[PDB]
Amino acid sequence: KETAAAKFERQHMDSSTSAASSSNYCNQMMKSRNLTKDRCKPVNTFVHESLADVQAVCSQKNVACKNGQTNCYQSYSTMSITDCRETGSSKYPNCAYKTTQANKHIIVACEGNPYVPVHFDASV
Ligand SMILES: Nc1ncnc2c1ncn2[C@@H]1O[C@H](COP(=O)(O)O)[C@@H](O)[C@H]1OP(=O)(O)O
Repeated sequence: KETAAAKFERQHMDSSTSAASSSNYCNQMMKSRNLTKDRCKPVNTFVHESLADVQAVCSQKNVACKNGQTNCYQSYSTMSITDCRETGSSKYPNCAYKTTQANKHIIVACEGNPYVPVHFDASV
């Protein structure tokens, strides 16, 4: 019975590397976090900041979500992240990804009580 909050941590939190993602980081992470079990999740971002810092974004700059909902929040500070994008030759169940490190502001959707991140919307 994985909560939405728990799912966000599994899909998007990676506080352990401080940001040193190898060219194979996404290939390994997308697999270890069970994001290529049913299919190849096209794109996914991992955040290498502390959990408290990412949770704090829910009290930061309120912005519109891409889907039009109003519960998205942009971090005031830039954060260490890694973007994973499926390559053009990626073939299930052998999903392949391009790993790209960056330092950008994250935009997350928040829900619940406590009010915590439940979806990763974008980086800017
Ligand atoms: N039930 C939902 N309500 C709102 N946003 C969603 C929901 N499920 C997924 N998302 C988010 O919508 C976008 C597209 O998702 P998908 O690829 O699964 O269709 C992603 O940012 C995803 O965030 P996340 O993957 O963090 O949940």
